[PDB]
Amino acid sequence: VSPPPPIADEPLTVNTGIYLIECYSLDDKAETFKVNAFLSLSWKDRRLAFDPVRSGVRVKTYEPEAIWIPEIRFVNVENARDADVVDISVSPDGTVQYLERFSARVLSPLDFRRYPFDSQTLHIYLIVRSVDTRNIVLAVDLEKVGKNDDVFLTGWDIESFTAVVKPANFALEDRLESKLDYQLRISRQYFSYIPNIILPMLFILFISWTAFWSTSYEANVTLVVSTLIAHIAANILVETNLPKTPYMTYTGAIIFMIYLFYFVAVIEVTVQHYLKVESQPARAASITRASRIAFPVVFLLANIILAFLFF
Amino acid sequence: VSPPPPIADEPLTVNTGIYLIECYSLDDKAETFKVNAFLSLSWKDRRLAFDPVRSGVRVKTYEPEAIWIPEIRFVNVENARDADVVDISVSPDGTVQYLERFSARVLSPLDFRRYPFDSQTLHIYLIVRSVDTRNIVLAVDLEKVGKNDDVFLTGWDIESFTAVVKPANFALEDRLESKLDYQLRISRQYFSYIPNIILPMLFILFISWTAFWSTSYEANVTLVVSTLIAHIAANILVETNLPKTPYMTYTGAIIFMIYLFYFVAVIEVTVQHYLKVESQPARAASITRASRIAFPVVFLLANIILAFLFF
Amino acid sequence: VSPPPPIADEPLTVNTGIYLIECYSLDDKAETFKVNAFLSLSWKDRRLAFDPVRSGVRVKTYEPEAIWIPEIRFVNVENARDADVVDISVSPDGTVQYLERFSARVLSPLDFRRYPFDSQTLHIYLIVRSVDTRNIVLAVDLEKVGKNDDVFLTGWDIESFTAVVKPANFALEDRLESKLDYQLRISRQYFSYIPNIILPMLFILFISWTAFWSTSYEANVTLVVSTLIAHIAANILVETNLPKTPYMTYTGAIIFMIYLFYFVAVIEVTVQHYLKVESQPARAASITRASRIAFPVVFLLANIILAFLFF
Amino acid sequence: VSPPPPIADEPLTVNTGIYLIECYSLDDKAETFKVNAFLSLSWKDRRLAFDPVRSGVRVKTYEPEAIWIPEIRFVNVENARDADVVDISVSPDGTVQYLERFSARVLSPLDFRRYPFDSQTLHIYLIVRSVDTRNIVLAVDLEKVGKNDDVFLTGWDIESFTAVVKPANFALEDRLESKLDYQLRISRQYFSYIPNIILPMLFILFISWTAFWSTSYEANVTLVVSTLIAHIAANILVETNLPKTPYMTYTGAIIFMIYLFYFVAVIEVTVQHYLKVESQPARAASITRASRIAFPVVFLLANIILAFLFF
Amino acid sequence: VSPPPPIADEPLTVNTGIYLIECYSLDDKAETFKVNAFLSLSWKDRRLAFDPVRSGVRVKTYEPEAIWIPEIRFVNVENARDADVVDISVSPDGTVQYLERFSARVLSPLDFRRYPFDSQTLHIYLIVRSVDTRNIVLAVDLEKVGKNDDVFLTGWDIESFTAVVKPANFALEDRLESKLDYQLRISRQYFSYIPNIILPMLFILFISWTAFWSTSYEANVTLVVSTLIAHIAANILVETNLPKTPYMTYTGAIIFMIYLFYFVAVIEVTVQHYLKVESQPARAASITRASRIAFPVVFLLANIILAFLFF
Ligand SMILES: [Cl-]
Ligand SMILES: [Cl-]
Ligand SMILES: [Cl-]
Ligand SMILES: [Cl-]
Ligand SMILES: [Cl-]
Ligand code: NA
Ligand code: NA
Ligand code: NA
Ligand code: NA
Ligand code: NA
Ligand code: NA
Repeated sequence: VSPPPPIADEPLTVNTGIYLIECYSLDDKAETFKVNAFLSLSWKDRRLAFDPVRSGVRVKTYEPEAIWIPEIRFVNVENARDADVVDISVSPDGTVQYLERFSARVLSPLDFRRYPFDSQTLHIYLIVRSVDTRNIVLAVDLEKVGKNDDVFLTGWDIESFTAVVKPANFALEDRLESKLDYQLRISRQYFSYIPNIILPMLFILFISWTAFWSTSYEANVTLVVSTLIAHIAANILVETNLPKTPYMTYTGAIIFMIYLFYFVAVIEVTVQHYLKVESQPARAASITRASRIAFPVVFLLANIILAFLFF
Repeated sequence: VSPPPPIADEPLTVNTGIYLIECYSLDDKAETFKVNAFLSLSWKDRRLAFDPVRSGVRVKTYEPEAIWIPEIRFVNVENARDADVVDISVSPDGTVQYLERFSARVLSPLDFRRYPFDSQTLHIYLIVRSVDTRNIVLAVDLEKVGKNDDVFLTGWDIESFTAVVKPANFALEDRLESKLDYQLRISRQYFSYIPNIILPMLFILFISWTAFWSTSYEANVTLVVSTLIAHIAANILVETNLPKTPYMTYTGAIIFMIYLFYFVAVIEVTVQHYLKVESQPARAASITRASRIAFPVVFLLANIILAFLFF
Repeated sequence: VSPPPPIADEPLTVNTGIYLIECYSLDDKAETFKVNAFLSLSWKDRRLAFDPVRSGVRVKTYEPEAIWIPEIRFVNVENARDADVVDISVSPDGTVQYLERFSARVLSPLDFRRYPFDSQTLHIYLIVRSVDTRNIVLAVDLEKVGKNDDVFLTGWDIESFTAVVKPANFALEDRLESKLDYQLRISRQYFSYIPNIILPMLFILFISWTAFWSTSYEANVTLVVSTLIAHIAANILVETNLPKTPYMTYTGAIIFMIYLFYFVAVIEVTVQHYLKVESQPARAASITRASRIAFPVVFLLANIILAFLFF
Repeated sequence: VSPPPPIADEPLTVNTGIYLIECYSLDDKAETFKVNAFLSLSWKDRRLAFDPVRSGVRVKTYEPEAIWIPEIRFVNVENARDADVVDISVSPDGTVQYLERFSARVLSPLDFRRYPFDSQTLHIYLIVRSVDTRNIVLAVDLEKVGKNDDVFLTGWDIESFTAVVKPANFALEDRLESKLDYQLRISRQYFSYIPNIILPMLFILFISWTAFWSTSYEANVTLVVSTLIAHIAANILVETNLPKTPYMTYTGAIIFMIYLFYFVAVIEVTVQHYLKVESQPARAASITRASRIAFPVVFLLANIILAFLFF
Repeated sequence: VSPPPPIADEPLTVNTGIYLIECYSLDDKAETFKVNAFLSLSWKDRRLAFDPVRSGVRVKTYEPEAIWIPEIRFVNVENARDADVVDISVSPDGTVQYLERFSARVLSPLDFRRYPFDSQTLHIYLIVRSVDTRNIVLAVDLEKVGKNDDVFLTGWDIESFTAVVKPANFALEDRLESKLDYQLRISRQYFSYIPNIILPMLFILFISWTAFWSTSYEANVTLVVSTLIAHIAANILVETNLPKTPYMTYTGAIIFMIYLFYFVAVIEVTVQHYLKVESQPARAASITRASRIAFPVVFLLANIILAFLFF
């Protein structure tokens, strides 16, 4: 229970694979997701080599404690993975085949710039630290990388699960570490956002614009202030499903812009009333008639500009 | 502590059974449920054969570490099950009878299309992977599949708990896997939705239609905008109890449609005021009188169409 | 470490007791409660008998691993109990006295029909499964059933903690099972519901009835619609503290009924305005004056009927 | 291992001490708090005595499994404490000095009568049960009772951490039990309640009283009903931070009383409008002018009475 | 497995290092954060010294149970850290190099005075208690203190991770204790607060000031009372993201001040209506015209004063 000795001076290659069984709990605010998968490991340990003829077997099954196993860890996990060894098999030439089933909570940053029309690349970083005896390097066995067809992540479409085959080798506390990047590509199912948030938010805004066909200040004040309050409710609802970002987001940009439209509508309603009281309704009529065209036109142009800047 | 040897070349059959003791925490948003049950396992291990005359006893009792036990796992769990072995009984021929009590979280997708008048089939998948010495296959002992009479899932009716007797045998990462599908059929108790959400939502909508018997624009604006805000509160309440779906739901369809009715009622109230101010009340009167019939009639027809498309 | 052998063919009687130390976290929505208690067990093991005059020792203290202990479990628990053995004492005749302190999360259905004036019977079901060597039956030692005087369940009065002395003996998966029912009787402290929910809800309803002393349609619309919105807020608040039931609760019935009163008040306010506009105020005056008496009278009678149907 | 034998017939005295390292998560609704502390224990075990000269050591260190250690438990904990033994030192006469660091979630009832100007005495109850061989009694070593200077409980001032030196000795399940009461005295930091809840609540109430300087019924209805809704929001906010109590609380009393003031203000606004419509404004003017003085005066007197009854 | 003996009388120096791998869950209300890191320890044990010439090995690898390891703990953790030993290496002179990967929930108070433009110094306190055989003192190996480049704390900028090299040596329960202070300096990303909370809050306040260009009391009452309610919603939203502090926060001060502006605006709207009704509109006009300048000017000056007092 020391590492396999090198024949010359070569690093020990540990072949890896991850096969996804379950994907769940993608938490946008926490920027975490839970995973249940198979982790497969393979390496050459000559001390375990045997003759098939003499032994009368083509495979040898060991218990984890009986042999040397590389200390493989995940970089971006909350706590160490919950793992259960499934099988350890040794071929006559000492080729070890290790299989474990694990569950882990993974930290992986999300880009919310295009929310809710966003795509993400979730990462699972595999790592191994070298020992004083020898250097350990990781490799990808593409034959053992995959996912169950039933793997579903509520509210998302799973595109692919692949591995960057070339490890990132680097020094950490005067020892070599070898890191692999497993990538889960997902795209958000934006469907439900349209009848639940986007269209209700547009309906209340268009309702505030009916004030441009009314001379009644008291009815106008009621129309614009009431719909503004409903917009505040939606702003609060949206920001509870999202983390605080150093950058602007598409939904955040639209929500912010709609406040400007409420603010300018209040100015218009105030200006209209003021002129009416001052016995200059001809003026007030010109501003109100212009507003009927200006507000939807500027709203459409501003949305085209925003969609262009974000997509 | 290697698998039982084959007399010829056949696979080792592991007979299974699940007996439900408790069902709790059906989380609609998470699409999970918690289960507390008996897991029974049975297989022949002739290496454990004994003479009752020599050993004195008619049945031998073993500790899990003393004998070979098949590595049975659940596919769709969050974490590995919490299990406590209740008994391991070995009969003279070598037939093992294994009993454990376990608790587990189960991932099982839910179809919300007909919510809150929906039924679900929850799944518990049992799996075993084959070893090199021999192939292991799962079977259902129907005599050991069941549920306690007191098993209750708050807000649901439990219909049945059965197993698909034919396992799904397939290759996974160059070894055989034998999978069993245990199905828990449940139907939602829709009762409470009627006095708590459906009737309050209808009352506020009918209250907005009183604007069709009023010429007072300022009272009308108050009626339609205030009831709209109450509808937004209900929309938010409903969407918090449900996950985001790539498809429309019945409740979601009705909630969305009721916005259209509020939006068209605002148009009517605006059109009515505009004509009144323009000294054309005869027109306004014709539109308002038509609206008194059109709004409830189109609401009833649209609901018949929706109920038909969903049920 | 096999069960004690029978002198004739009799079942092994395991005397039980539960002494409550702490009661906490009664979750109405989850229908669970947490418990911290002593579990006492007593049975005869003749293999462990000793001479009192020869040994000098009146009692012998064993470690759990040194002797046979019955596998006692709880039926209605989320997960297996967290237990710590306190003492194991053997008397000369071989009578074993076992004591453990445990904590567990218990599933126990609640009847919300009379909420918040409801009483509940929480259950803790003890169970033992018979072995092939012999049948194990449970009994209650009333001397070892009780609760600490300081045991408090926030928002509830603890009435009694008793056990149904006769076990439920039945066959489960071809073996005998012996089940005991420990009952914790509690009654809800309804006090706080009166100044926090009931009286505020009545105040807003009575405020809507001031519309029956007003001819101002615009003020009336404001009175009835605003108070209705406040009632919706209370409806939502109440239903968050309760699970969804396939029956009406007492509070649910009152909350539902108050909607009818708001709906009929809107009809009255509409009818009054319509007649006034139609130059028939004498009529409107008769309906409004009748409403001043009818609304409080029908509200009182409907509440007497509801209280009678529920209590 | 067995308890230390008595020289005569005396009970074994176990000297105790608790040194607080961290205090966190005081949950008002749950009436729990989390603690991280040192637990020190000391007792004489003659069997472990040694001569310093022939040993060459003035102190002897032991592993917990090597010697007898009293089974000390906490009464008012959710689950058994998470403990790690730090040191076990034996002096020549066999005086054992035990030290462990533990973490526990403690149940301790809170008196909310004077909230948010309340003080609490949190308890940590230490207990030991007697064995058949001998009686075990607890004592306090005041030299080993204390707290780290950095111990902070968010939202509270920590006054003292002391122990009631005389244990409560009593019989439980036919064995004697020795209980110690460790008391943590804390006082609530009421500061934030003034600008966040108290003053905003007073501002909206005073805003409703502007209706006593207005003859406009429509504006008055808007003033009193809108501010009432804001008061309902604060009532809901406050009751979410508190458990349901069988007794009234100070904040609860004020919140309830403010509803009466809203209810009576609506009566006044109604009475004023009714008289105005009946062509008796002289009367209405007398009631409104009286209300301008009566409402603030009765509000001040009622608050003096409440503060007196509660403090 | 006793501590290394001193050559003279010197304390044992344990060199420490923490290398951050993950930072997550900075909870403002709980004043906690979770950390995943490497903990490195180094000390001399002469009993483990060997000859490198005759051994042919430069380093010897040990299992934690095979050698003496100092009991290092964290002061400000909720529960004991979850640790996994990575490596133990011994140099020929007997210098031990210990490496573990751990995860822990850390308690560290936060200063909210300047929120959301605040910076924090999070602490991780390392501690060791001296043994009876010898005094243990901690030191910092700056070569083994650091953080992964990918370390991200959502909503924060990570400035530095350093250690105070001089330990705090002190007596605690009649033994020496050696404490090290590891400091993680972070600054809040205030960006999102501007379009989500600050600007919406300013827009509603400016909307209330349009009442200074209106003579309509009923419209004015609607403007000031409706926006006040929206301000209450924001006050509640902000105080849910923050703990209760015995001091004013910057945001808390602004939120409180904005209430005064609403309260004085209601006084103005009331005074204006009263004078008009009293047939003194010339006066009312002078107060309203002054208010148009006074309200924005006093708001700007008060904000300059507040920003100055807090920054
Ligand atoms: Cl890991
Ligand atoms: Cl499993
Ligand atoms: Cl159990
Ligand atoms: Cl304990
Ligand atoms: Cl620690
Ligand atoms: Na190994
Ligand atoms: Na086995
Ligand atoms: Na045993
Ligand atoms: Na011991
Ligand atoms: Na050690
Ligand atoms: Na109004």
